[PDB]
Amino acid sequence: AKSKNHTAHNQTRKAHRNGIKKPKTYKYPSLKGVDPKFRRNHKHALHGTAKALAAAKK
Amino acid sequence: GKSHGYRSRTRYMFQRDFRKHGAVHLSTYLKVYKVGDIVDIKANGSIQKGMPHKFYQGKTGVVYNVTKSSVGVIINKMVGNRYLEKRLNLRVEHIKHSKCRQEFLERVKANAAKRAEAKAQGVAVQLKRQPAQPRESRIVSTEGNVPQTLAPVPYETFI
Amino acid sequence: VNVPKTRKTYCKGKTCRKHTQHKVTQYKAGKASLFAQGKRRYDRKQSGFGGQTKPVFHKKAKTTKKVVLRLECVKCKTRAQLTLKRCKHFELGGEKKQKGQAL
Amino acid sequence: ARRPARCYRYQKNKPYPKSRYNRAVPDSKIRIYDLGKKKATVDEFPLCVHLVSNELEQLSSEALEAARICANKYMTTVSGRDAFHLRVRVHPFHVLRINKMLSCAGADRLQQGMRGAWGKPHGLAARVDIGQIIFSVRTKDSNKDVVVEGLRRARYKFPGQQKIILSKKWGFTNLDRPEYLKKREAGEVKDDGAFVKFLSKKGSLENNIREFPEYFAA
RNA sequence: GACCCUUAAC
RNA sequence: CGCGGGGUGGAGCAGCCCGGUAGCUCGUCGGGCUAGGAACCCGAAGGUCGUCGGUUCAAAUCCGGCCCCCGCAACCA
RNA sequence: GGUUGCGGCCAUAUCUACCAGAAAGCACCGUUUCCCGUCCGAUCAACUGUAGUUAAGCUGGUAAGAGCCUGACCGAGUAGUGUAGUGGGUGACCAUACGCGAAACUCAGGUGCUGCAAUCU
RNA sequence: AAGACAUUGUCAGGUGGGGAGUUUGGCUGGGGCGGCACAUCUGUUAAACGAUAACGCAGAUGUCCUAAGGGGGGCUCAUGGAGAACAGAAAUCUCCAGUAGAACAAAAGGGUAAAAGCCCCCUUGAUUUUGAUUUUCAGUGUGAAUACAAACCAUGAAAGUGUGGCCUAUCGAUCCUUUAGUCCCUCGGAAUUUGAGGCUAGAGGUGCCAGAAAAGUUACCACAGGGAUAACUGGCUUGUGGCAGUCAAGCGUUCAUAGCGACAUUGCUUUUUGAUUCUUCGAUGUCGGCUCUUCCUAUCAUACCGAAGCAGAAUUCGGUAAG
RNA sequence: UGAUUUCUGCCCAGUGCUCUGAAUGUCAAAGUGAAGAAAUUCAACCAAGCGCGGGUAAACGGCGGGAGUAACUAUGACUC
RNA sequence: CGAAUUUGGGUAUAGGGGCGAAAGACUAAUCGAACCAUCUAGUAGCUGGUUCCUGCCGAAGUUUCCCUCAGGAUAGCAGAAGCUCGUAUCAGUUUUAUGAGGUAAAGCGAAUGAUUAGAGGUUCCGGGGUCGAAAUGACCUUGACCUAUUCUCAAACUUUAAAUAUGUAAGAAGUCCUUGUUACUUAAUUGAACGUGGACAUUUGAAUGAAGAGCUUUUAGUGGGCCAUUUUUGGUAAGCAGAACUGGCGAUGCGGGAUGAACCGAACGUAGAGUUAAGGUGCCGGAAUACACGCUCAUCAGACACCACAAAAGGUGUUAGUU
Repeated sequence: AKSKNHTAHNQTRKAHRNGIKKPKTYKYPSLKGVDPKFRRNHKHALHGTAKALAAAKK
Repeated sequence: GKSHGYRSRTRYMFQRDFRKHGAVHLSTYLKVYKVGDIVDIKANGSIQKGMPHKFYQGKTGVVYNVTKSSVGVIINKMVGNRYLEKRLNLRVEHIKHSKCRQEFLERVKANAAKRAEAKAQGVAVQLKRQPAQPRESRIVSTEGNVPQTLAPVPYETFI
Repeated sequence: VNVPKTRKTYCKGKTCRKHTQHKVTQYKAGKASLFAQGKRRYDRKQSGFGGQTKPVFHKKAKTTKKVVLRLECVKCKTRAQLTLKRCKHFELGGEKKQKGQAL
Repeated sequence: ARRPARCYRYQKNKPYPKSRYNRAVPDSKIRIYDLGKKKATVDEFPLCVHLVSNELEQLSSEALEAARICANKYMTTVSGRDAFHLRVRVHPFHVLRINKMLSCAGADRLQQGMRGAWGKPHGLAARVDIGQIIFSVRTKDSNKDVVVEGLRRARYKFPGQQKIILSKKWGFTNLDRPEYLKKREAGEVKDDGAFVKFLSKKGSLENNIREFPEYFAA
């Protein structure tokens, strides 16, 4: 017995019930996937700023 | 059987152009992309490395990573009932700066400039854009412009 | 396909750690040892009454195997393996391809 | 025999031309498309009568041949073979397919039903639109009744409704009658084989003087 | 060792 | 209207352990035997290999179309 | 404004055939000892600033030029099409309402523009 | 009589449908046969984002390549025009013209001209380590692989480029075996040397391709079900079947239409057969005949009539008409 | 197989069945053959069997095509 | 119907066993493997059933994988429980700006591929002749060498190219300083990234709305679908098979289409009044046998979308109109 093969009928309606919300955005995205050379250097630069800031507001 | 390869249904999408084949003009390699820049994706069919998938043709995203020849682009893709964050490693030939983005930045500076001029005198500059408004009343003079009367034409063959 | 008998490639031997020359040989699967644990367990399971106790494959579909090149570094004797694509004809004897010759 | 024209009258499928993906198609029933005094000149036949369609449909090559032979034979027998020029302005380019059902015995035992029902070519048709000319006749003004009657006779060979409409252009030209004469009084129109060439204001003037000499020579 | 045949046409 | 093989001189077979630009037998022809036939002996000719289109390492053998010789399956309500 | 070198957009720049080019500038160019690959100092390499060559390259002009580009109430609100009716029509299809709106065609106009560093009576 | 043979006991090969147990894919316009739409790739269907079905259409894959990979350099291709002593339509050789009309392993589509094509030189980046990403997607696996990082390299003057093939296909889990990886860890009463077992990365393969180890027959048959699905009627359809019409080239002795009627073309009918699968598989008794009633008309006969190639007879065509 | 009568043709290639024994053919336990330490590969007119050879159809069973040819045609005794 | 006869009693053979002059026959109404008990409440993706009320919310027949196709797992759709604030950083929408697309249309005197006709010359093999190779010979025929036209086309053609649909942006995580940091990067305080201090609430940088945002856990059912309009494939077609978007039916009553899952109208707590929708208003039947202008007479009139059909072709029947 043959059945129905495929239809996207009702699929858009289902996807809109509690649906298509955009992904929540953040300040400070994850530094994964960015260049390690930039990541390694960024770690040193952020460290110095925290030390530099701490000295200023001692 | 069915066929769904990486570049299926890309015959005209990835076609180069009419009288625009061959080597790419070098200004595309002179453009600079920073993290946060809004870029468009238009795949160049001559350059086969760092090629976006056909889904991403015409998609506009944000740069998150800058490598030797490529930029990481974040693109929101609709998967089912929600958008998923996709990360594209695209060579520069397949992207260009969004022009609307650059236009809005000029508005940001123009809005700040207009605020500076108005703040000198307080004239309620109203930076906010407005929709096209319904027309105000006007008077149409007839001198030299006498109305010319029109009628429906009769039917005729013209063959 | 035709693969040379020597191949300068990266060696990880804690002494080279660089590109050095290798001798190139085909991999041979080695004789299945009696007294390997799987055979010891299998021989135990096959003993006595019950028949065949494990599956026996019959639905063979590949007409080709993958050729594995074993590489011995000529510097530090550290051996290495790499696998090639499926090929119906493999030769290590490198008879170079000549371009502009008549038949 | 041939399956009735009612089965292919209307435009249901996309244009299906003979091609490298078809590569095996029956020949068209109509091979001749120019009749009467075809070698004539545009000044010889000032009157044009059009047989036009009022339906978006398909005409088989067989109906085109029947209408053509009928229209030609009446004009020749009434007014002479070389007193007119008739040109059928549609060519059958769409091939019609048939899913050959068996009229043998034990048909359902090996018919497979609608499985693999993609049909084989068995005919050719021309896809015409509302207001598209099927037949055009070039003739003299004193032969209007004769060539209108020939197209009336040929209307019976086509399905659907057709209009016999008089052209306001001289012969097979694109210019109206009185627009043709002014272009003809000047040396702007030169007789080609059966059609004519036109003097254009553009191009190299050296060529435009070598031809159309009467236009420049006063 | 092998070796078949022979004009209708005075 | 499905699945398979095959098509090379007048006739029957050789390119099927991927290639001698086509060979071997019968038939035919010429000569010789014999007082002519036959049988026998000595020589010769005969097909660009069903047709069309594909790699261009002598490609057409092996690939894809149409025709022809056929063969098997054509059932259970 | 000419020219050279490096460019950007990549024919408004291309193509055909003629006409013109002062100074500046390729090279008419000339040579093979040297670095440099071959049958060939033709290309390529190197060496010179010569009789003084604008013949060619190149640039510009021309042509009811081909092409290309720009524009148009030119075709044309046409083709097409989003939405609508218990509109019409046996049907095929069509008309109408609220919107969007081509391409051919025709007619004009246009013969690259321009950045950086030099150089030039 | 027979004899350390036989026999008996144990183990080990052979034989063994006599017997036992089990199995004997899926999709599918019913199932079978056929095919593969079962893992894939190109173009189209596909309705200009993406997705998108049918046993839709036109095709392709399980390979091939130490170069057909990498780098660099030099050079232009197909094809037409222009000559020659045996040189011719095809051997060269030389100029022209030539946007690619060539070639690039294959299918197809893209892409590529001082190259991605063709020739030359040097090479193995088709290498190490392990992460991030894209496509199918559950955002799992597999296959491809896009961009980097940390090494080692190749090439090039250098910028750079190179982590296989110009891009889109070209493929494989658990368990077991085996190989490679400083005797690294363990063999648990303590040791030493064999053996075995571990950790990391490959191979050996599952094509029904996320991967069972598998022959039939049943007309002696069984069970759970299915109108999710065939074999009647009925319904939609009407290709085919049957029956009409329009046009009028022609036939009918010199006349289309008395009677016909090609090429076309419009229909009607469901007294054919297909197509479909809607109803019925907790069952609607199936072929034919016999019997019997009624209905239809597309009239064979009988009533009246029109027409004729109706001079009579006999026919033929048509009308009203199913009494 | 199926009274009697008259007969019972050809085929042992295949599948069986059966008969045979040169084994630079295959070949199980046991047994016999290297060296430190042993658990641990072999060879062997290696047993039968299988392979090799023969018989057997009143065993199972099987038992062909193409083309040409007779002086009217047709056919084909004949012929490849 | 005198025997291979019929038959009583005794006896023997017992279930994968017996017995069989053979039918899978017979073996206590059981036989293609008896009967009895037990294992055993055997397993069942299959059929049937599944017990009170009201209230609120409220589906799916779709994705991927599976010897998967009448089943599962997974995701989706749904419920429940909530958890983190005194104006929610959002939206099945528009606008503005900016992209992307190869469909419709168009085009083919534009490439590719088709395709109808006529317009010059030229023995570069062959079809033929005034004259006989008569030398490139006062001719036409494939054109074996040439451009200007011309009719008609394409799902797997295309320069062009819509409509609809579609990506992004329209700011407080935003904008304007000689570095503040770094081991990255640069020739270089050059940049890159992230920062400290400074300048910006009724306009916080379009419109409209926002019904509270955002977030988590867990779990049910479902995983047979079907029907309009429009686009669309196979098919002659189908109340046929298969896709796209949407709306529906399934899950839904109500008014209308007589009647009907889907059409039109409108979605539903219990009542009342008033208006309506769609559809109607001669009578059935509530509502004008109203008003107004025409047209039609049928010895088969016509009479309302889906929808329950009719065509080509004809008619001095009738009406209007064009020449």
